[PDB]
Amino acid sequence: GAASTNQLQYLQKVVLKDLWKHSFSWPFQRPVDAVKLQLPDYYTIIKNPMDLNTIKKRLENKYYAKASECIEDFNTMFSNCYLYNKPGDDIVLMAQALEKLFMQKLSQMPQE
Ligand SMILES: CCOc1cc(C(=O)N2CCC(N3CCN(C)CC3)CC2)ccc1Nc1ncc2c(n1)N(C1CCCC1)c1ccccc1C(=O)N2C
Ligand SMILES: CCOc1cc(C(=O)N2CCC(N3CCN(C)CC3)CC2)ccc1Nc1ncc2c(n1)N(C1CCCC1)c1ccccc1C(=O)N2C
Repeated sequence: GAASTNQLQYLQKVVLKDLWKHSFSWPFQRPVDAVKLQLPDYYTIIKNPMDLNTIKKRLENKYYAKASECIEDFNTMFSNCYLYNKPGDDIVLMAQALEKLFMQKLSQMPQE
């Protein structure tokens, strides 16, 4: 699928890179460390943990056949943050800014 491969390349080379270099992205660059953060319930409440490194590795290993599968993982990462945390939390403020950037860059993904 040439079109799907081109869209996945855009997600890897543009969207992922733009989120990664954003100054708020660091908490999302590795899976949540429930021990370090003292969150003994995180991996019970969050049923599909997700982070930018997991997405990066999936792109690198050709894990996705379609762009929608990769977009789903970005959406899960943000959704998880909002499910576990509370309005007004530092991480929720960071996530909202990152998600705005995500939507902007995603809207420029080639459509055909
Ligand atoms: C592997 C390292 O990991 C962490 C380290 C540190 C840390 O002290 N360093 C790191 C940043 C350093 N600077 C800051 C930027 N500077 C411009 C350059 C260098 C200085 C000190 C803090 C949190 C970490 N890890 C985490 N990973 C997921 C989450 C997460 N923290 N946050 C916090 C991130 C900050 C707001 C809250 C959560 C906390 C509680 C519950 C959930 C979540 C949550 O949802 N996420 C996604
Ligand atoms: C912030 C802007 O907002 C969007 C706008 C437009 C748009 O109108 N055009 C038409 C005009 C195009 N220009 C404008 C400048 N110029 C002068 C030349 C013409 C730009 C694109 C499309 C998607 C948007 N924003 C979005 N935000 C989250 C999602 C999202 N689209 N997609 C789509 C983006 C990639 C494929 C699907 C979703 C769609 C349905 C269900 C879920 C999701 C989903 O998961 N996400 C995360």
